[PDB]
Amino acid sequence: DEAMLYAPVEWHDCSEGFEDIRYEKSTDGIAKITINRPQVRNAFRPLTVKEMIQALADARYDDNIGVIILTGAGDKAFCSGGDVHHLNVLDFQRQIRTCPKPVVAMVAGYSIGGGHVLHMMCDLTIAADNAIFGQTGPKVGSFDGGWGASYMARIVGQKKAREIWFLCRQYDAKQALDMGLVNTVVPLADLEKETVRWCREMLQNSPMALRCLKAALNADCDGQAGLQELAGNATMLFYMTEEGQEGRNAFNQKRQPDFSKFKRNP
Amino acid sequence: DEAMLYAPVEWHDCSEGFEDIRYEKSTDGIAKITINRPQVRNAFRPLTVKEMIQALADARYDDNIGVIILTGAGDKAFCSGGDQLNVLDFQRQIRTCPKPVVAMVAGYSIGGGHVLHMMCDLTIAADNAIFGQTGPKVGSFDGGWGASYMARIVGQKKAREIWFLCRQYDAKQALDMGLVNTVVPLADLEKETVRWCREMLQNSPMALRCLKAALNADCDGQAGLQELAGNATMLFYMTEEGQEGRNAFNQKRQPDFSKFKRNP
Amino acid sequence: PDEAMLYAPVEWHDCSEGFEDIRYEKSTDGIAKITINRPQVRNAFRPLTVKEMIQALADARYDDNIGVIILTGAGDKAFCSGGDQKHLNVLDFQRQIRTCPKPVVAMVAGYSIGGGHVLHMMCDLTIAADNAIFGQTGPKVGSFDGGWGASYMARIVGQKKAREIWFLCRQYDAKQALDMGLVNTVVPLADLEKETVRWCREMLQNSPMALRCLKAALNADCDGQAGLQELAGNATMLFYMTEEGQEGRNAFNQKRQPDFSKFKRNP
Amino acid sequence: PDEAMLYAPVEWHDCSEGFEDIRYEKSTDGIAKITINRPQVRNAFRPLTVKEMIQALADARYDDNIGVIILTGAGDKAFCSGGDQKVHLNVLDFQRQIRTCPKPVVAMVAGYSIGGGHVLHMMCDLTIAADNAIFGQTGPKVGSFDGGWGASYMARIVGQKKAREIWFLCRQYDAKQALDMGLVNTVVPLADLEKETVRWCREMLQNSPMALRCLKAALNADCDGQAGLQELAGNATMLFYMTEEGQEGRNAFNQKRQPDFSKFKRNP
Amino acid sequence: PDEAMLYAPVEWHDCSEGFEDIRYEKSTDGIAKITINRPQVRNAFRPLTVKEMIQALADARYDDNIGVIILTGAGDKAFCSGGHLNVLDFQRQIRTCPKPVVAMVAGYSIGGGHVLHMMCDLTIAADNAIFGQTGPKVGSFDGGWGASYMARIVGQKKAREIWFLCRQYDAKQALDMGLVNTVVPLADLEKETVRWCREMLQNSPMALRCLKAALNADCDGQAGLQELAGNATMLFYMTEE
Amino acid sequence: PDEAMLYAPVEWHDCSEGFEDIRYEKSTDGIAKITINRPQVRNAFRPLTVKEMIQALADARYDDNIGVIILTGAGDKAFCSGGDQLNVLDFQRQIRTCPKPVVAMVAGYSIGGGHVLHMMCDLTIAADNAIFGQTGPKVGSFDGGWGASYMARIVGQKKAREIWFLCRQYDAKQALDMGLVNTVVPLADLEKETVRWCREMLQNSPMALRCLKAALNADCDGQAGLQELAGNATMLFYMTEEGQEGRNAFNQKRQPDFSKFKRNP
Ligand SMILES: [Cl-]
Ligand SMILES: [Cl-]
Ligand SMILES: [Cl-]
Ligand SMILES: [Cl-]
Ligand SMILES: [Cl-]
Repeated sequence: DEAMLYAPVEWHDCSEGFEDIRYEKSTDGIAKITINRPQVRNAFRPLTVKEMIQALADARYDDNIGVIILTGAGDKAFCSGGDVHHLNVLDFQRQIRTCPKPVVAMVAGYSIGGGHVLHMMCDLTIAADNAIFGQTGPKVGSFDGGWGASYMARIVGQKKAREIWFLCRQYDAKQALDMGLVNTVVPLADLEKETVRWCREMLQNSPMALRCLKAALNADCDGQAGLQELAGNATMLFYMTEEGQEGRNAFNQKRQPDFSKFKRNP
Repeated sequence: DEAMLYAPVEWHDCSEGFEDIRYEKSTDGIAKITINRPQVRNAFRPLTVKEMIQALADARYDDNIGVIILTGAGDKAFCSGGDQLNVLDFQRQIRTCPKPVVAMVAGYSIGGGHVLHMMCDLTIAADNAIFGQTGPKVGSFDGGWGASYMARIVGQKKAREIWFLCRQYDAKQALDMGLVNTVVPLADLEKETVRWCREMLQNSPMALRCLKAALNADCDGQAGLQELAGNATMLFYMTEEGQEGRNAFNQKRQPDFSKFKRNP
Repeated sequence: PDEAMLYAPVEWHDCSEGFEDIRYEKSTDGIAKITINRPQVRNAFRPLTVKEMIQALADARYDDNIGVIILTGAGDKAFCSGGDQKHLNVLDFQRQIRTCPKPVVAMVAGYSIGGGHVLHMMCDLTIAADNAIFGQTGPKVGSFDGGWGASYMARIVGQKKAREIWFLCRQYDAKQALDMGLVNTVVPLADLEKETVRWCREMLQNSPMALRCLKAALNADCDGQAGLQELAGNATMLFYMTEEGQEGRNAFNQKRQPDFSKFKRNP
Repeated sequence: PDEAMLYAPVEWHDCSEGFEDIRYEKSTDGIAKITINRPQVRNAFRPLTVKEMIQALADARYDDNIGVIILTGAGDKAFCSGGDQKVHLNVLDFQRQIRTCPKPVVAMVAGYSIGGGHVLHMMCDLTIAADNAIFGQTGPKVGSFDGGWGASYMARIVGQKKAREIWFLCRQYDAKQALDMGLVNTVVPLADLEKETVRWCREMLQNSPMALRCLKAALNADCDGQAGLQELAGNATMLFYMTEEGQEGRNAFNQKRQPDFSKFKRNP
Repeated sequence: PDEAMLYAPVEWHDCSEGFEDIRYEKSTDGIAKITINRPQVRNAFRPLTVKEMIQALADARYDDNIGVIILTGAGDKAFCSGGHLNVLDFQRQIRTCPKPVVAMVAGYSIGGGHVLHMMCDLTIAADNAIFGQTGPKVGSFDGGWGASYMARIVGQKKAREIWFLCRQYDAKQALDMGLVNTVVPLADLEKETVRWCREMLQNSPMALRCLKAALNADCDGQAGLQELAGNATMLFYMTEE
Repeated sequence: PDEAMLYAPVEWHDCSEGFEDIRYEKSTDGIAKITINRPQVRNAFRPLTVKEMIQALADARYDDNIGVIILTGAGDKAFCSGGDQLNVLDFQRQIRTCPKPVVAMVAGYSIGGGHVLHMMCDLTIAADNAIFGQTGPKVGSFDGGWGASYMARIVGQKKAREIWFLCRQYDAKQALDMGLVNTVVPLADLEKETVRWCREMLQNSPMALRCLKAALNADCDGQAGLQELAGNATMLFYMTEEGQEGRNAFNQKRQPDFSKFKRNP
């Protein structure tokens, strides 16, 4: 029901100690990480990355948080790229990837360079009608050949991925939507309103199912590292079953686990 | 020529012994498996899956059948999912079937029913078709082909949206994201599906099975290699060099491969 | 588990009714044994043999009292010498062994050759008698198995040995097979079933759910999305056995919207 | 966007000497153009054509003045209509050569790109299509198939549903259909085909050639398993040689001493 | 190089401040050693132990004086006998650490403790080392790197045997199946381990990280590509272009 | 395969014309031998050497009388000690996609780039004096391509990391025990045994061998492997009736008619 989904959002500030970002949590379980350097179009420097890593780790471990929003301060930029070590954004990438909660990129204005890869790493992207996308690597002597390349191809296909990287053009919201680069385009004024609705729709669903599916979708891409995530959830599920608990109920008691009492399914 | 492609279809019933499905065969080589529980929007129960497996196995082994259509009875549902895990076997069976399998979708293709249409090689959708998953809404998920293979169809952003929110999508939305192959008016659903089937029936069945195996091989690792190499082995038996081994068994001697060219 | 239990006698009960080419037996303690029974032709399989093995394996899969399957050949001279020299449904049998959620053990005496060699490789484990002989013959007789027979063989013995085995088609004795990691152990011929049964019993003492998940996980390193289907399929099954997994179905029995808000959102 | 420079006239120099089936030209600003020149048979390739295209592509690859390659067909009616029916599977070698070419390869498509000719445009990094371009496979209609990059890689472009449709039915698709499914990068009026193609080439020419080759290798690496890793790691090895730490090994030869890596930072 | 250098005494400096479950030490010549220090429970890890190992490993990663990490257990009887699920984080961290990590194994490496040694790039085993999984025996499993990556070490037949039966394997059995890199007498365990570390320390650290990433890339799909391309990007920055 | 045939003398014919760095020879019974001929520098390759090996291998590939290729070094002391102190990557691809078995015949040193070359060969026959290992990290270099990943598919991940990270040397027995080479023979019998192995493969179906080589590469090479494997499937298809119906329908004017062919399960 739209009334619930479009209800006002009550944000509580958790930004204490952060210089480059704001970090907020809603009552209903949304964490928002906001890059707060609009003076440089929300470009990240190594400190920014360190803070985002801290905030994301906090959101991950907070049982009241079910969904994370990543965004930039103001209306003009999500993140315009690189401005605690030089390439620690790779760590942040892996952390978004393996976060068992959906991460949503909320994009107004520029999502460019390293900043473009960040939105792609997020599970979903909600774009304002003023959003601008693209890579800049080859123009400025750099490249992201990791998830920035391969994973981009799993989103827009190999022809578009080569075009995006090789020419380093800019793409508006409609172009991004048509190639499947973003999930939806909404008027700028409604950007948070629609993003929050999408978040709430996910919050109504099973968090265990979401994490299993996220791991399964990563598993199509990440080889054994994906298997680690998917199997890791299987192991966790197993512990919540009787057969899984029989080991712990037994083996502590130096006796012996007895699995004979369990069905051997087809 | 359209007159051939849009010619009437002569269906013969082969439904004997089936409770949940109809199974029919056309003269020109199309097998049609129809989920027949419209009273529950064509949801499958385990018996339904067992029968579909039987019908598909039959269609696979019938040398007169070149293409299979999977569909639901009536206009309101293709399949609305599991009834409120042998469907995994049915999935693998659709996957490794050496003949093209076409999902013919009217109304709802939802949940386990949505995965079934995705598993089919092609999907022909009526303008009233509705698509989506429900797993996370009802405490379940398909993290197998229902996730990874979905991503190979619509891309990772859309796949995550479809699974994480569990919304419904109409025919046009499905077409735009590449989830279905075409959208036709409901009244023409079988007419157009049959035309697509006939177009494939005019082509080389060996070529089709090799290509199907090759396309699965981009997804299914060694299991895909088993399919692809399996066809290679079959092709090899149909060649002179491949027959020299068997003929050497007959003539009570050693095979002699020296008489064969060693190509670049 | 104590040797007295592991080496206790075995009581096979016949379930071979209607089978021409195979014997099919089940033990009280949960072992199913499928025995190719054409020792006159060194246990070569013909299409009927494959059809019967498929039936027996499907039966063992669906029997909740069965935890482990043994695949073997009648007599001491051959496990299986390949396809009958006198269509390709053995590929179906391969996929069936692969996706069987219970451990399948190849018990090999004498020849495991050609299609018969691929069969033992497909099995999760191989217990070999000291008289066992292994190898491929494809290139010698105008054929090949480039599926699991090639790729999966490489995942067992490595790419150099896999190329040697296929390209030359030599034979390898039990010790050579053991040294290259092709079989799990070598035992005297007289103790073949005794030791095989012990290995089966050791697995039977363990969690069947853990075994199926691990089997699926190990296949997943090889079988791309087909492996993900197996692994995720177990995850789905596990999920149904949890409270959160049941809430969906209970919201149906009790006629209400599901409420997942009452569940923890773990890290 | 300096359209003045992106739409400046192109100065082509002929390098076709000794070629029977193709034209081969190079521009002053670094574009090589390989043109299949058999328009009487809709630019179908025979084995000689493939051999010549392989030679021309190898030349373009080794020419440091060349940054981008255009692959196209003579005239307006066909890019390439496939293998010559009236006649070597050496087109597979050409495929692998396009794939591993460390420079962007651009398919410039007018009229028919069909069969083997359709796979060729797909192998190219980008495809610029005229509004009259026609696409599709024919394998299953004429007892053949491309189950290699023609299948798997097609799927990485248009998705698995469309890939199966394209192969199983062997229909033809017009430029707009190709664009909508992501099969080509852009559709332009026929009269502007080379003008726009050259603009795209020049935009790439303005960028770092090392970055382009690394990215091309990285994108292939999502598809080509260890063969992809060979390309990607190969560029890493090349980059390493251009660094001080990479040169210390070679210099420890020149000054006759053991290499000393202790003087280098051990980064996180 | 020369054995006198490789077998020279090792000067350890303690960096264990604030740790309850582990010792953490650094040598002058660039080796960091993380020691699980719960020998009473055969060096089993609890969640705190994992948290501390994660901290120590992050520290070693960011210390430019450190070229190689040793992971080991206190005493002679156990490397680690096994076990919220934060050990998965530790696994990824060992995996993506751009410096070689060496498991130095005395006595038991079992269960989760067995997976940890496998995750390390190399394993130096004492003649008394014992290896194996226990998952299926105690209602658990590691179907991630504990399964697939194990297969990439010992082959699919042995990996299935190890997991399905959950037996124990002695040092010689582990060596024969390629599970460990070498077996040395217990009394020489650290001496030989330190030698292996010093041999790596003599080599190019950039080469080592690129190779480690390349070897992971054969296993880890796009995550492996991220590591490998990441190094390429880093190299690119060090060039004129 | 009776030993008298397998151990019969080998009649080599020289085809080295125009080569500076290599010898290239062919036997009557279908073996091509490429020999790196710079024993003064332990058979290290320089770019010219690679160019010549590429030419010789391309020739062997296109010679229908050749079924198997031996790659080796002149003398007894070295197979190849690596790059001379990047076209070798092309030579690697070329060994990889050569539809005929390539056998590394290794005496003495196979080191660095020279160690990767033996690994790329389908099989390796090693003399009891053979020495193996990488040197990259010692001399500021690395091979992170097939030199890494494919090495792991041979000896496993633990041994691969050891070989690369430490850059030690390994003798024949160590190489055999880790599965790095296929067999170790006395130095004096190196060619005798290598030729036997070649002859054993020469007795087998060359189509089967190329399909299997492609299938084994396919476990490693993603879509590039699929290209090889499907390429053979396409070739096989052309040799069948159903495959020829397309071509026969063009050269007879008509539409192809596939209805007359069975639709197998
Ligand atoms: Cl010609
Ligand atoms: Cl604690
Ligand atoms: Cl405490
Ligand atoms: Cl392996
Ligand atoms: Cl791979």
